[PDB]
This record gives sequence, structure tokens and C-alpha cells, in this order.
Amino acid sequence: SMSVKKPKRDDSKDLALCSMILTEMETHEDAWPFLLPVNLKLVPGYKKVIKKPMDFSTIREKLSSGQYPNLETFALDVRLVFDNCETFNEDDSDIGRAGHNMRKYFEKKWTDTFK
Ligand SMILES: CNC(=O)c1scc2c1OCCO2
Repeated sequence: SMSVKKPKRDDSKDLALCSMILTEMETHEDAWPFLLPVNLKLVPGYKKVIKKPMDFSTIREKLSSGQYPNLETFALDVRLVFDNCETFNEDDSDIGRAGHNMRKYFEKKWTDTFK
């Protein structure tokens, strides 16, 4: 509360570390469904169903331009990618399995880096 604060965590490396995690996810061989925005004109159903589209290149652009106020807002966009994937894709599909794999890959990096 006013004039009463927990000891100050060093956050000066967060921007660089999030960038490294995102790089490692961009180069995973199961990244291909997530590299670019889903084409809303070519994929029937997607625009109406998926209210907040998100993908790795959009995340990279936001990160590089100071549009994430902190650690948590970055992780929320990453999770949003895989939440969208689950909504639109059957678990038993190549893209469905790619989503599950990438989420697991992300959460491990996240834990080891910050938690
Ligand atoms: C995460 N990706 C998707 O949910 C979808 S839906 C249709 C697609 C695609 O990824 C790119 C190939 O075409």
C-alpha cells in the first residue's frame, strides 16, 4: 500500500529474455502453423469464431515496439495463440498436436527463466 512495498525485483532483463524465448519458439519445427496471421479471407469460419487472432510475428512486432507493459502481458498473448489453436482445431490433427507441443515447450521455458 502507500509507502509499503515488497523488495524490488530486477526487471531490467525481462525484455531481452522474452525475446530469446520467442526466438526459440519461432525456430521450433512445429512452429509453422503459428508463424503468420491465419488468413482471414482464405479460411472460412476463422474471423467470426476467433475474436482475438494472435501469432508469433504479431507478438514479435508488439515486443519490438514496446507494446507489452510487462512480463505477464507477453505470456498472455503467447497463451492466446494456443488457446485459439485449440478452439479451431481438432486435437487429433497435425495443427492440433502442434499447438499442444508448442504450449508445453513454452511453459517450460517460462518456468525455467522466471519462476
Ligand atoms: C494456428 N493455425 C490455425 O489454427 C490454422 S487454421 C487454418 C490454417 C491454420 O494455420 C496455417 C494453415 O492454415
